[PDB]
Amino acid sequence: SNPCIPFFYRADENDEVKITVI
Amino acid sequence: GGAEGFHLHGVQENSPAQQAGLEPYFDFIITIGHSRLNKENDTLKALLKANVEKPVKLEVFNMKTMRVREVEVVPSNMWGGQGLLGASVRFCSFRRASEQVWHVLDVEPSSPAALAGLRPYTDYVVGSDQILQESEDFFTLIESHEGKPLKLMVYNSKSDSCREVTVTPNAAWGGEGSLGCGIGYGYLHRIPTQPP
Repeated sequence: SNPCIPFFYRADENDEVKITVI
Repeated sequence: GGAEGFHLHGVQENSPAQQAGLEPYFDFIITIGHSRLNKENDTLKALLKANVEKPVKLEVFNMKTMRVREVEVVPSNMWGGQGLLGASVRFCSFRRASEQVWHVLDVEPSSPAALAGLRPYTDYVVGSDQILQESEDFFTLIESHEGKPLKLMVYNSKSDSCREVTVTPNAAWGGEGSLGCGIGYGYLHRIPTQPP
């Protein structure tokens, strides 16, 4: 499965989009 | 503090976040107690843990109302899912965030858009499983998926709910464009702001 990414999200310094569970 | 905060990507069922009405996509957590969350550090996690099983005040900015509200949450180890709030977040800016949606206008019958179930004037495309590189936009994606399925998140203003939509752009579908719907971008083409 692969996550829905809002269009305003931008990749990180590693071309990753990490989402955190809190 | 400023325009940055923790965007609410998702919330788990039966979580403290869900219990408190934190809304995926539309909410950004911007403060906990007196602490303004304007830097990507451990403060939010650290304070939820130091207050576990106790009520904690969050301030939360919502795009659909465009207002900051206060929300009480009770972080907990006891509710059976992952995390103390049961929420998925990403440090982000809410300053221009609501600008990055694309409004479905008229939809032609038999078009790619129609086959996908895009709904005229009430659908807003808000995301994808594809990550936009800087200076890319929704049209970038349509253009690079000729004959390929593209998975989109879509918010509907009439049902007030989000759903997943798959569209296969097709320049040879017979009519104009590769979608066969109009798309709006700009001031009158964002998610309607709700009085609530």
